[PDB]
Amino acid sequence: VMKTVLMVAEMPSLAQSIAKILSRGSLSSHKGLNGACSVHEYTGTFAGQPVRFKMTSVCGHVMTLDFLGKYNKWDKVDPAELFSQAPTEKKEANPKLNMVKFLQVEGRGCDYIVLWLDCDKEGENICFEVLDAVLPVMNKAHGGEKTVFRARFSSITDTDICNAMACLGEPDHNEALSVDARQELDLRIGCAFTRFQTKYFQGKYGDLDSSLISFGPCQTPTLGFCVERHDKIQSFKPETYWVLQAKVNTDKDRSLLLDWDRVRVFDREIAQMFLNMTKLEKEAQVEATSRKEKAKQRPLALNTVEMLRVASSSLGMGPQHAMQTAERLYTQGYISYPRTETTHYPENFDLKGSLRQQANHPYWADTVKRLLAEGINRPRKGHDAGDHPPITPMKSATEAELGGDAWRLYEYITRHFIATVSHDCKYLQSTISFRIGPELFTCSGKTVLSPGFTEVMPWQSVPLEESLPTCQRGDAFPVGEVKMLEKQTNPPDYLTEAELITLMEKHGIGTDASIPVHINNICQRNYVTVESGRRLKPTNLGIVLVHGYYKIDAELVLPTIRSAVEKQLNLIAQGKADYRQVLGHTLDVFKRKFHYFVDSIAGMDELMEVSF
Amino acid sequence: MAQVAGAALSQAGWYLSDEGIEACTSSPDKVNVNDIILIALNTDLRTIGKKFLPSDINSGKVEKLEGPCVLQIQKIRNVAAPKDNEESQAAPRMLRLQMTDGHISCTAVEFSYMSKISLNTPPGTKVKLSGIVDIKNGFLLLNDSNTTVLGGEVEHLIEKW
RNA sequence: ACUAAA
Ligand SMILES: [Mn+2]
Ligand SMILES: [Mn+2]
Repeated sequence: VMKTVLMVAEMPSLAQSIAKILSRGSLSSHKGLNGACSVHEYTGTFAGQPVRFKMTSVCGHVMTLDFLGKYNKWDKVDPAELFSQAPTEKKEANPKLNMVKFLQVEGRGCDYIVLWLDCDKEGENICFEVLDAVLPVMNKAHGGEKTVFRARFSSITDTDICNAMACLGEPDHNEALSVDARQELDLRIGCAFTRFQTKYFQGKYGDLDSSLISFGPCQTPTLGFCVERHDKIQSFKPETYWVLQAKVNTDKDRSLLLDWDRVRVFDREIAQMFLNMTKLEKEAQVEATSRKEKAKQRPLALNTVEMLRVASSSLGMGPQHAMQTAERLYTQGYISYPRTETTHYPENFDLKGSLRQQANHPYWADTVKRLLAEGINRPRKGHDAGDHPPITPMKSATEAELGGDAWRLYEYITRHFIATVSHDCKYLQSTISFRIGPELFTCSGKTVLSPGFTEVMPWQSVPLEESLPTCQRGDAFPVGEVKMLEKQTNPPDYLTEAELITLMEKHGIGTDASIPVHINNICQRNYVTVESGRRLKPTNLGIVLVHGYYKIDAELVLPTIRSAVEKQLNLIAQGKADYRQVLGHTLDVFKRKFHYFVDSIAGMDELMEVSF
Repeated sequence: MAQVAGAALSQAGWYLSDEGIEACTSSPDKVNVNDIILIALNTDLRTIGKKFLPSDINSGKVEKLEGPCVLQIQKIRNVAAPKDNEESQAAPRMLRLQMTDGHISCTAVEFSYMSKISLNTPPGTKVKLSGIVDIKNGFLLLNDSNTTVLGGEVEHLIEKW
């Protein structure tokens, strides 16, 4: 009779990967209960004794928080009662997979448990959830002996996994408490508000009988960004301005467009004076000549924010569609995990191998083959926030195989990987300064020397320009014509989906996976409508809500509130505060907000009445 | 007697109107020019001062202005930036000074970068001009070589928020 | 029906 050790992973693909590693190619695979999960069995050594290893996976959160009993039927509970009186419980997630039963039957005879879950807050929460599931069935073990384990990993290479098995740690309770508090707050504050608003506005205005008005600490600020942009667009008064341009002819039909050093002057009389003090002269002198070699930096590693931002700007894709296509590519086995914050390649990575698989594609065969002969350049050091390695290809594909919208995403990802292991562009900058009367003019121009990573990413190419003539100080060039140009300051445009993602990440609103969902939710509720080249336009209903929130209480729509509450919840994670004191205090400050909202709800009625 | 005071003010470039300012400060042993400029510096040049600038600076007829003269600033505007955002790094700074002698208004333009004058200068300070200065299209052309700020406050508030 | 996050 040999002892057994049970391991849990966060997703079956990672389970299979860590099973293939660390077992030297020996596995016994079974599918038990649910069809998604699997059990991998093998033998080995642990704590100095022979042991059998059973390792399986749990698909995401086992359980989720929801209200208990009657306090979920909308017509029989007061919304204001949701803050403190309504109890909560962690019921289940995706009930069709009996995850609790599967874990119980799997850990029937296990003596140790090692958690291979992700190194993040949600990973810790799922760790404690599975742990609570499994302890009631485990063996009683012994006295002063340590049984629960946790492993820390960020890459799926052989050496890293073996090291992570060599050194083991312990979980922490404070992070799990922090995420539990976060879940409870986001449930109550937002369920109460949505229930009140939907019950109120449906019964007073008829055009929104079947619609749903929703509030939350993640989508309301997202709507607020677009409403602020619309306010700036509609509150803009254009100005008129004058720019003075000179054309200089050097040799025969060679004409150079000079640029004014003072780029713009906003006064008619001033522009007229400068024109009158320049137009008469027919001669020019050169003052300064410059020739400086500069470089264009290669792109960093690819994370999900960058992938969505480029897919929504160049590929004409939505965020949710892009992530669904990425997930399909990942589950087929062509892209490594498509939800990461990490932009730094692990030190022990097979960079050479992954670049070799692309050597037989006609699109970039020449560049890849050359790059392996002269050596690979080191990738740029970025941010390594644990989690999973950056998005990189794993297998060779041809357009006939993937086809359609799936192929366009594959090309950009695999062009990013080749670019990040290539050389920087080296372009020469030339400037010549002129003097036509008591004014200073300048001309620019760029010529490329080594294209570098421009070859695999054509759209980031230095534009082709002629070659500023080689002229030294004291050379004389006749002037052809000088004249003004009446220009007007253009007004900005509506926010693009690419720009919004930057604003979400800058203010800490949403995670790597909730960003696509929040953008889609505000589209489904008819708050915003997508139009033209992926531009978000506030709908008449959306404008009233955000404008109404400013009059009532601004810090329900202000972006900075989300970062503030996260800071307080982080204090629990460090252990320097208490779970109930922080949760209770934050509930109290928001509870009085609902009362001030309900008794002063007439503020939005004035704005809604005109627009319905 | 104030003949010496009149000669001193004429030489220095201050052009006070009459003996009203003389009678304003009639303290004993207080007939000194070097500290009679002190009170006039804060005193409103709109209220006090004579008319010796030409009649048609803005007409464009005149070309060059001679002699050192003290004048008062009224409004400051950055003509290289839009009104919505006064500050802007997209264009080099360029100021359109509005200047006065007490009765006649004039407009001056900054060419070269000046460290003494900025947007935050008090709306009532005094600047002294030395040497020959150029007038183009009725506008003064001020450079770093012919400007001397003298400070002073004329109890004009900010009137902005 | 809701909020959020794997
Ligand atoms: Mn995860
Ligand atoms: Mn994440």
